[PDB]
Amino acid sequence: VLYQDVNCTDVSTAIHADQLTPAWRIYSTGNNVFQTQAGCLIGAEHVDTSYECDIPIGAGICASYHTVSQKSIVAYTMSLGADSSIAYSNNTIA
Amino acid sequence: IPTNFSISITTEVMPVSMAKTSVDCNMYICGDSTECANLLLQYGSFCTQLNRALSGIAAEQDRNTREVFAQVKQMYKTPTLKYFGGFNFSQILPDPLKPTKRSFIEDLLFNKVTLADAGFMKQYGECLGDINARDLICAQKFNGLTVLPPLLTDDMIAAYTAALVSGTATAGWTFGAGAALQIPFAMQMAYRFNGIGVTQNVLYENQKQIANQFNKAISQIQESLTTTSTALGKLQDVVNQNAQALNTLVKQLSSNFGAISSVLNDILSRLDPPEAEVQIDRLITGRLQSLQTYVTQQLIRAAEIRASANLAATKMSECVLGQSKRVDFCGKGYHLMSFPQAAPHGVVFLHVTYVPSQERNFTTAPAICHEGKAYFPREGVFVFNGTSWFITQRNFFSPQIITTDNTFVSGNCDVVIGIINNTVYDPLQPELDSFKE
Amino acid sequence: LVKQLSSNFGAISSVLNDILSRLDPPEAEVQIDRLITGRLQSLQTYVTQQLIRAAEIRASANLAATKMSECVLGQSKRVDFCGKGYHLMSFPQAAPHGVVFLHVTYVPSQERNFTTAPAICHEGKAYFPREGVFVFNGTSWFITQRNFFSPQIITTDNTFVSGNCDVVIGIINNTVYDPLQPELDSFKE
Repeated sequence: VLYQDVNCTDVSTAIHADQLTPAWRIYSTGNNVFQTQAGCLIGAEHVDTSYECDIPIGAGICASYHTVSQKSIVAYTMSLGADSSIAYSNNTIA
Repeated sequence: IPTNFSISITTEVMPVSMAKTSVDCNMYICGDSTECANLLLQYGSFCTQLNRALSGIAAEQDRNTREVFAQVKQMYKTPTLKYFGGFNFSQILPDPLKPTKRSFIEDLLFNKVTLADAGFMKQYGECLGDINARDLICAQKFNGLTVLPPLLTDDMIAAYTAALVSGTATAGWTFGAGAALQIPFAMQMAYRFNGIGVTQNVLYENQKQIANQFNKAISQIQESLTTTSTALGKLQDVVNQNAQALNTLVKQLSSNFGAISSVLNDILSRLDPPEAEVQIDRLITGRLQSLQTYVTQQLIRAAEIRASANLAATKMSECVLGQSKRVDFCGKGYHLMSFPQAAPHGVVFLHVTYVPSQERNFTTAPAICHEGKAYFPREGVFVFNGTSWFITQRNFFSPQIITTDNTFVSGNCDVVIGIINNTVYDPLQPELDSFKE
Repeated sequence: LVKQLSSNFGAISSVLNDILSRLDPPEAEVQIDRLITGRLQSLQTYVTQQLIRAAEIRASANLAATKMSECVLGQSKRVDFCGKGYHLMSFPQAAPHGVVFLHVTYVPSQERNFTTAPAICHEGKAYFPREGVFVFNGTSWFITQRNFFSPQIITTDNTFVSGNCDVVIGIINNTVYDPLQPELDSFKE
């Protein structure tokens, strides 16, 4: 779920107390993640890795479908780019 | 022929992104009346098509931002010296001791246009704050107008800008081609000057003067960014247009479109439900027309911002990733260098242009007939002749003697209009005379 | 557009020939006018969206025509405009409602570290390099090109005369070669 603009605190209470208008019959909640414009990404684990942005969400937190232990949706920091080792030198020519 | 140069640095601000707005028609149309939704659902997908269009606009803005900023493959680390060949690159790269991860110029840019019409931020509803400092707070309003944060955060934009500046200063003009050919900044400036037409003599023999002029131009840019005026206002005009659009939408929300009252939950307590249905339908039609006008204006503004972002991306690919011979495209005179800088919903380029000065008039000659055959100049196009004396360059004086290596053989002297009789020099005859005799 | 066609706009029904034979002609004229107004609004919205899409497609077509005129019809020195690196070639291909180009770009290969050489003073005069500015030197040995290695002997035909040696910072003392002196010494002597 990607609830656009909420605190992800009243939505959980509305789901657990049947106060939300979209009421899916077959639906559960096991873990919520909160970032800048999170969306209450129920179903994905906030992994501290850095993978390429596959499904752009917003505020620099994309989603994808990788292996955790196994296949599950994760959240990363878009992996802006691979680090380099190009060091300046006044006597080196490539 | 100019005798002295003047290294100048001009600025150019171009918006690449706008406010990612998202208006929920569930709260805008039929605010709190539960009976209003029964008539609102009678129309159809008017609340779905507009949301799809707004999502498409947001995706287009994100794609334009990514195509403008994210252009390199690897993230080159910023150097720690920041002093290459005399050119002081301070206030351009992120300082390792400064608390913020942005640059001084970036901070000065973010401290001028980020006013965002102070006093009208409470019109829409967003979630300000960051996840790291746990200061994220969501704010909503009854009008339903929301603004979605962009995909690339300001930190990522600053990192991309730092990587671009590092790839421009270090590794030469190759980080855009597909490799990283490390080269000192001196030879890089030598090639930059050679691409214009000026030899490496002016670059190497006057490196200290060029470095001093570059530092002076950087200081002047810093002083202009500290205290400024109505200039540097494209991003401000974009923000003002967005704020005016939002204000007009809010005003049209609370407007009577030929009914009893413009406020809901009031006509139901004074009129019959079948009689109030007509007024409800009229209000819904007026609100839908206002929202359609807003969506059309947003589409037009998004097309304009997309065109500006494509132009800015082309300018970054032509001026920053290399040396383009485009006339009056990157800066004012000869491009010779470029440095991009981050900006809120836009890019600010720093074109280090080349402007000659101190011009002096001199006599010239189209050709020179030494012994019946003419000698047109090969490299130096300006035949600087006091009285048929030398041959020089086009953008710099560079007094050099005329030899057989700078001129080639041609026909007779009766074919060029303005032939001047003079003697050409050759290092072969005196050398042979000194060797034999 | 089709869904808005078969949709009501605040009337009795959204299907014709139904509101006619259920009320009076004057009473049905109001519903007919409402339906016509709704259809006109939907068609105007469709026409505006089509105008916007046509403007976007015209801009994209102008960009593609410029790319074809600059990359296919010749060799442009643009940076990251035709392909990724150096353009060097272009081949257009037909596509449904579009053009697919085949930019045969030039990508460099594995690199190697060398030593720089801003200038070389042979007998008091510095010899700055020619168009090829990358002066490959193990220990002040040769001079090369900028993209390919192409090891070449440092001669007087690849450099020109300049001022003294105390004007350029980082100049490396080395000797220059000229093909005239050995030939003259072999012929005369």
